[PDB]
Amino acid sequence: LKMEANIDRIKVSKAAADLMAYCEAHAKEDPLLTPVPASENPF
Amino acid sequence: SSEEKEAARRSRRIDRHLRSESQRQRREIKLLLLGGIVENKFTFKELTFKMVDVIHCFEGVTAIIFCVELWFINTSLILFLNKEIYSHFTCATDTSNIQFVFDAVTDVIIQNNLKYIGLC
Amino acid sequence: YQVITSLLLGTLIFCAVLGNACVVAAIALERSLQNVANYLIGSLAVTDLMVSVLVLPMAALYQVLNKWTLGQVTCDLFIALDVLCCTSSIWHLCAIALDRYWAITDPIDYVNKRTPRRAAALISLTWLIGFLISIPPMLGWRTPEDRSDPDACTISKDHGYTIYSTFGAFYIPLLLMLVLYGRIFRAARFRIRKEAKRKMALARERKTVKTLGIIMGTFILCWLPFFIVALVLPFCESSCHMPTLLGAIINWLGYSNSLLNPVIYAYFNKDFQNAFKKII
Amino acid sequence: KNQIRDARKACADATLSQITNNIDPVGRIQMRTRRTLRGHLAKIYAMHWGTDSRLLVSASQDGKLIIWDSYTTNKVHAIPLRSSWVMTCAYAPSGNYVACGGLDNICSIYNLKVRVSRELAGHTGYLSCCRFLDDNQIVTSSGDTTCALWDIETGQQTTTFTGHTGDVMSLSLAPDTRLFVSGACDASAKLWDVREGMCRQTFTGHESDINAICFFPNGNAFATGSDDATCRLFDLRADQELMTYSHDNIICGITSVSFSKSGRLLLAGYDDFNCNVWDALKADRAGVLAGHDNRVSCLGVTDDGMAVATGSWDSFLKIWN
Ligand SMILES: C/C=C\C/C=C\C/C=C/C/C=C/CCCC(=O)O[C@H](COC(=O)CCCCCCCCCCCCC)COP(=O)(O)O[C@H]1[C@H](O)[C@@H](O)[C@H](OP(=O)(O)O)[C@@H](O)[C@H]1O
Ligand SMILES: CC(C)CCC[C@@H](C)[C@H]1CC[C@H]2[C@@H]3CC=C4C[C@@H](O)CC[C@]4(C)[C@H]3CC[C@]12C
Ligand SMILES: CC(C)CCC[C@@H](C)[C@H]1CC[C@H]2[C@@H]3CC=C4C[C@@H](O)CC[C@]4(C)[C@H]3CC[C@]12C
Ligand SMILES: CC(C)CCC[C@@H](C)[C@H]1CC[C@H]2[C@@H]3CC=C4C[C@@H](O)CC[C@]4(C)[C@H]3CC[C@]12C
Ligand SMILES: CC(C)CCC[C@@H](C)[C@H]1CC[C@H]2[C@@H]3CC=C4C[C@@H](O)CC[C@]4(C)[C@H]3CC[C@]12C
Ligand SMILES: O=C1CC2(CCCC2)CC(=O)N1CCCCN1CCN(c2ncccn2)CC1
Repeated sequence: LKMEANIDRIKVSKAAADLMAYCEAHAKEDPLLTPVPASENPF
Repeated sequence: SSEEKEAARRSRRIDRHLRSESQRQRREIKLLLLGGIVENKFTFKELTFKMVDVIHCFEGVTAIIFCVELWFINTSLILFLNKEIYSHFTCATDTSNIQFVFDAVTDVIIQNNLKYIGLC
Repeated sequence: YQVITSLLLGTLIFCAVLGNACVVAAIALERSLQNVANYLIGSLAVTDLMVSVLVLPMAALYQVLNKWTLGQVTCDLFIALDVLCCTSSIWHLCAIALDRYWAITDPIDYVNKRTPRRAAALISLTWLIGFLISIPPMLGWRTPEDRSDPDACTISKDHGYTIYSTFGAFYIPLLLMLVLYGRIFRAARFRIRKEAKRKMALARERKTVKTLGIIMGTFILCWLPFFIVALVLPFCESSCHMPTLLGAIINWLGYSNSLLNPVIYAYFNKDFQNAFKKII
Repeated sequence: KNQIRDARKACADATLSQITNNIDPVGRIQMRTRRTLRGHLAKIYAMHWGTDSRLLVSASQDGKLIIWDSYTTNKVHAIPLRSSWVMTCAYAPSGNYVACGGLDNICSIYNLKVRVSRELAGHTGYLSCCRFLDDNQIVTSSGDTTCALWDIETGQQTTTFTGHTGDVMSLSLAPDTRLFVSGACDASAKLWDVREGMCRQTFTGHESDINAICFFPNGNAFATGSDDATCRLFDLRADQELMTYSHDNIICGITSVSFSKSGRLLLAGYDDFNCNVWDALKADRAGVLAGHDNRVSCLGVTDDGMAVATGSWDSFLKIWN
């Protein structure tokens, strides 16, 4: 219990900023998010 | 396309083996003694019985044998005394125990077929 | 009044070609309806579809115009087609009953040896018995161009062909179905029989007088009137004049079994009523 | 324990939903069944994808572990299983091993490039999930409230991750393969490091037993599905809950949760024979993957994010793209 409380915690604001940063930077290469052409579709 | 044809041949043989296995699995009556996991199998009067001795891993079973020392709505209970319930005071002296399980399973089959036709 | 008859008979030929096609479509577009039992209720639907699309449209032209306006060969194929389709329909009702019978009496056969191949064999026997009453007696006994042209589409009133067709298409099947559904009743009544319990006894031996009454009443109230007439008149040529009105109502009552079959065997049980909902 | 209670409210500042009020919606995502993998004769309880995003493996109750080539719909290999009771399957990063397990308390490894090369024993309960840590180490989670790392060379529990009071039923390995998170019956999920058997962190937000979990692609967050008819996105660094994905029309439990390649879309499987797509940033239902006849048991997203495969109790796998 004590060591779990001992860990340092970042404020939810920077976690949100990092979660947004990772999502927007990788948005263009997600075939599910951005509908991909039938020329690429391998099925 | 030679490699593609070889892979298609590999698929064909696997499908044939699976078809034989399905033919052999449809004619098996699964029961559970609910009074590691244990399994037993035996044939009695041209009817193979596959009992397991031990909640959602067991769902498509035919009956639940349950002994008493003096998905459940859609499964009958063969109550032994050492949806319809079937009771038979145990008698290890003779092999009537096995005959009861046969007469019960045979009736569960007949009644399920009298409901599909819509006569019950 | 040719207009009134045309739209009445037209609606009947539409409801049949739609109802029988919806049944076969559901079997194909669902995996919950793919057992040996529904393969026989799809084959019956297909046969009624063939009746409703090939025979019925050309029987309605013959009624509204009161005369065959086509070739003599056309008349021969349509008399043959009509016999074939009707006989196969009656024997399909007798195959479904033979399968239902061996579920309630032989549980071992139901489990150890009941295959979709069984459906195929029951359907093959139904169509072999159809091509025995229709196509052997036509090819072989055909008068050499000695007939009248109009109102010429009439089944022979010969005495041998009368017994052969009537007995092999209705009287032999009817007797078998009466024996088979009699035994199914006794078996059901026994199992059901063997105050709240007495309540759900009455209410299980009174949904087994309904189902069997519906089936037998549909099959007898449709075909018996027609086969009784088809058996008595050939032998009583003099002094048994048959009025047009009644003689036409009976033929169309016989034809209406094709429309009623999907309703009795398909549109009633729950498994179809559920599949149609998922699709539509 | 007193400090733990205080720190949460102290660091909970602005709700992530408040921060995402500015982000624009994803619109509507419509996915269509591209292929249909058929051949299992019984209920399929699990399916894993190969790192090549082409080969996959499925485990069913007919004692069958089938390898399928998703592109050509061809059964590469059909491996029979000793037990007909099988709850988990896996597929090595290398590609030369699969691993199964179930009611029998044994994790059975099969060498691909097919015969059992090793059986791992020691757990006193049904194996719920297993994940290949690398080509030589495997992490398993069992129904006796114990997770374990296994050396395959000898065949012993190297470490044992204990502390959960309920049957651990879901297991997710981090992208860096350094930490892993486990979800159990006690409506709690615990972070563990493979290096030392010391529970790094514990998260308690759900109301019912947790059946699914999956790491966020970043590796700093995770999502948990439970029988509480809700999903929850926690954050490792924040050490608390950030968002809740639940809709009223849904009252059944979640069997599987998966992220997209960028982690924007959160696929989720349910007992209503449907799979609801959610916006991982907006808690909004972006779509439905209806079409399975029985319950959707396991769900997977390819490593390259090209397509999503769903297995179900109806003995059929569906690839959607
Ligand atoms: C005096 C005292 C007592 C006597 C008085 C009264 C009591 C009864 C008297 C006489 C009754 C006659 C007919 C009764 C019909 C009736 O009640 O039907 C029920 C209700 O269905 C609908 O409402 C739905 C029906 C939909 C029909 C199809 C509609 C579309 C037609 C056109 C199709 C083509 C265009 C779409 C359904 O059936 P059911 O309640 O009658 O009971 C059974 C039925 O008899 C079995 O045949 C059937 O088995 P199956 O052979 O496989 O079909 C069973 O599953 C079950 O349905
Ligand atoms: C009359 C001709 C020209 C048009 C076709 C009418 C057809 C579609 C109609 C006429 C009588 C109707 C039937 C009358 C009564 C019943 C009983 C009910 O419980 C179920 C529907 C059922 C069985 C109907 C089905 C549809 C039906 C057969
Ligand atoms: C599938 C359903 C809709 C039936 C389709 C065929 C129907 C529409 C056809 C079959 C035979 C046809 C009849 C044949 C002959 C005549 C005489 C002539 O004066 C035209 C009208 C009339 C009376 C036709 C009306 C339409 C008719 C009844
Ligand atoms: C072909 C068209 C014109 C007429 C069809 C008539 C049908 C619907 C009629 C004729 C005989 C009737 C049956 C006669 C007696 C009984 C027994 C009773 O306890 C329940 C209803 C039941 C089973 C009737 C159901 C409806 C029935 C089958
Ligand atoms: C519920 C189902 C079975 C009802 C079936 C009703 C059938 C038998 C009825 C409905 C309309 C009827 C037709 C209406 C009009 C005529 C014209 C008449 O000059 C001869 C009979 C004839 C051709 C009838 C034959 C019988 C008929 C086709
Ligand atoms: O209206 C017509 C026209 C046709 C030509 C096109 C199609 C019909 C010619 C025609 O006969 N009738 C009047 C119907 C008579 C009755 N139908 C029913 C089937 N019958 C039968 N089926 C099996 C065994 C014995 N008989 C006899 C024929």
